[PDB]
Amino acid sequence: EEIIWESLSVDVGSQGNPGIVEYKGVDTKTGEVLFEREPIPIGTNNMGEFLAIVHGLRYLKERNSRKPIYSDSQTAIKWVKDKKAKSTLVRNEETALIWKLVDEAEEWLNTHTYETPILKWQTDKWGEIKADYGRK
RNA sequence: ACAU
DNA sequence: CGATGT
Ligand SMILES: [K+]
Ligand SMILES: [K+]
Ligand SMILES: [K+]
Ligand SMILES: [Mg+2]
Ligand SMILES: [Mg+2]
Repeated sequence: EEIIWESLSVDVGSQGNPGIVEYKGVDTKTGEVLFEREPIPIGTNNMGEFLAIVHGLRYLKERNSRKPIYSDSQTAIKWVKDKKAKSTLVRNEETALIWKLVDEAEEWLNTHTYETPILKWQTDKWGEIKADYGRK
């Protein structure tokens, strides 16, 4: 089982969980940063991992790329497959933004098609995903 | 247990 | 040590 180097890797970063959430996508081979989301003041790790995958799908579709996406998040991979982010985060004024983005990401999934493989990055074999924030 |  | 999730 080998790394598919012609791929996009994504990952969340946070200050607290729940806390300030951001995410980014990088070229797995080179580490080049292809997109970075502006920090969101309150979210969860899994909401961020979900948004990162969906952004990756939208990024690749816009560019007519068939590359797969790596994610280290078992949860977010499942949520994307299901087209449903099963977060426990309370909905209130301070979580409104992240929930708006999660709702809109789900909506995008429900109105678009893709063949992009969404693959588990095997951290136990390969070390940290290339999109990692180096904060742990 | 597993993944974050 | 704590949290988010299956
Ligand atoms: K990190
Ligand atoms: K990890
Ligand atoms: K647990
Ligand atoms: Mg991750
Ligand atoms: Mg990481």
